[PDB]
Amino acid sequence: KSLSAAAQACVKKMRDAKVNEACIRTFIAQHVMVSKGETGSIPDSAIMPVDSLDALDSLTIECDNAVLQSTVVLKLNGGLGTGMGLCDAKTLLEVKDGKTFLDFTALQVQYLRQHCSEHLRFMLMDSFNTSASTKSFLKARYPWLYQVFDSEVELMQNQVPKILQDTLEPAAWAENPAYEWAPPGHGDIYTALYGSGKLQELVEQGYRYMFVSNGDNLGATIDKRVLAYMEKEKIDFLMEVCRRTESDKKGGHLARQTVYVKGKDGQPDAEKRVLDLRESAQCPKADMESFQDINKYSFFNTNNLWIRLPVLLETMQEHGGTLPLPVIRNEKTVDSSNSASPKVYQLETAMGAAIAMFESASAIVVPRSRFAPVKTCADLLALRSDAYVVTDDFRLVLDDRCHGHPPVVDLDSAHYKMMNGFEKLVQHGVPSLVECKRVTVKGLVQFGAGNVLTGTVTIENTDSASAFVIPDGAKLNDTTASP
Ligand SMILES: O=c1ccn([C@@H]2O[C@H](COP(=O)(O)OP(=O)(O)O[C@H]3O[C@H](CO)[C@@H](O)[C@H](O)[C@H]3O)[C@@H](O)[C@H]2O)c(=O)[nH]1
Repeated sequence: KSLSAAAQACVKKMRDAKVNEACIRTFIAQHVMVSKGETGSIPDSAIMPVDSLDALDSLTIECDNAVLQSTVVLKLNGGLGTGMGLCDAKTLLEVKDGKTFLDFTALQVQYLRQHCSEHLRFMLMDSFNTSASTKSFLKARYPWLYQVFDSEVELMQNQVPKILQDTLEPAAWAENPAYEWAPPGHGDIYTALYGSGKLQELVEQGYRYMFVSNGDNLGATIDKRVLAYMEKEKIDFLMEVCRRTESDKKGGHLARQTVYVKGKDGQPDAEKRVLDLRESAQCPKADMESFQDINKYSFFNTNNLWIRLPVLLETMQEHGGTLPLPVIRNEKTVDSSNSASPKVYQLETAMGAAIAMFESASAIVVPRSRFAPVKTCADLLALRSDAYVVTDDFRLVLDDRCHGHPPVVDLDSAHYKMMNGFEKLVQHGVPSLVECKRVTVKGLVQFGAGNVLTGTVTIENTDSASAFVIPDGAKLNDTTASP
């Protein structure tokens, strides 16, 4: 079929590698779009703010046991935390008390089975980058998961060809041909579910809902109220959003994309509010100050998502066996560390974007207990610290003393972006942050043993040659400390 010579080269390459067809049909529609100049840009001009949503904390109704039992849980596990200097799955980092993201995830599942739903179904979406390590970490530590890993747990995401910028042909990189390929973002979950046959298998088995969340978000868990809300309101797709803080910078905001709908009368013309997501990579830099404005776009996507599985299966079947999420065209070199390697486009989607694919879509505001993201080492420090606690059901959430506000941790990006620098900052121990509204570390620093930070603290070293090492036991309150 289609159509340009570049596109055909992509189809051939993909088929030769036995990539499944649903992934092929999806990639190619994106390629067609990109070849017409689509970048995935969503300018401010194209959207508006959303201002009223229901709040989860206002809801009280719980779903029945059959509804809960129809619910599958899936965790995202396919990216690497490269910004924090990681070359393997982020879920493998230790978060609290000598346990990793993966450990807590498994414990949350174990707890649900014991207490809540005996046969609860759990899935991990792995990529080629993360699959072997996840599988090995599991074999050792959660054998009940490892049995059934290949068979039931893992959803393997697609690989799609990186395409050359100049031609839109598939990239050649003879030094490492695997670098000619990448997982096409978390938006790929739908394609992978469908293409694998797993989606149909789940519907056949009688599962009706899927709850999906980021691997780095240990807050996120099944909530019976959400399920009940969905049933009562007949929602096919639901996005959990948090009221946006200062700290929410790596992510997406909820938006409204403007339409008036025809009720078998042309007279009027009330218009449905069609919700959408704008990712950071979708915002033209010119409009970036707007994107950053936490008043204007005050609802931030958690990536806690609810999907009514039959509706999804059907939507896809009828859209040619695909879900037509807006492509995001990233620019990279084929090898990330070689700046001179061929320039590419990497085509990706975001799973949140599916809010636009359903007539019955919405969003609900949720508390921070459901959202403890780790995108940065500063996030990691807070989570590691006493600000965060482990619940009976193995979630990590803020200590009650915090009152739902995470401590604002601002760490000098020069020194604490990479995992190594961060480990250095805390070589002598993680400070108490539970009482700290904001901590700012500027320049090169180390915490001492047993430090306690309260109120608003700035630790500043402008010397930059020697580490300001905080003395053991120091209590810092509403102060600037300096050498
Ligand atoms: O190809 C991919 C890319 C990512 N991931 C995983 O998806 C999760 C989220 O990815 P990450 O890079 O951490 O977050 P973003 O894609 O920037 O942002 C997501 O998470 C934010 C909340 O933390 C939301 O605001 C954004 O809208 C949502 O897209 C993590 O578990 C990743 O490992 C995959 O499985 N496959």
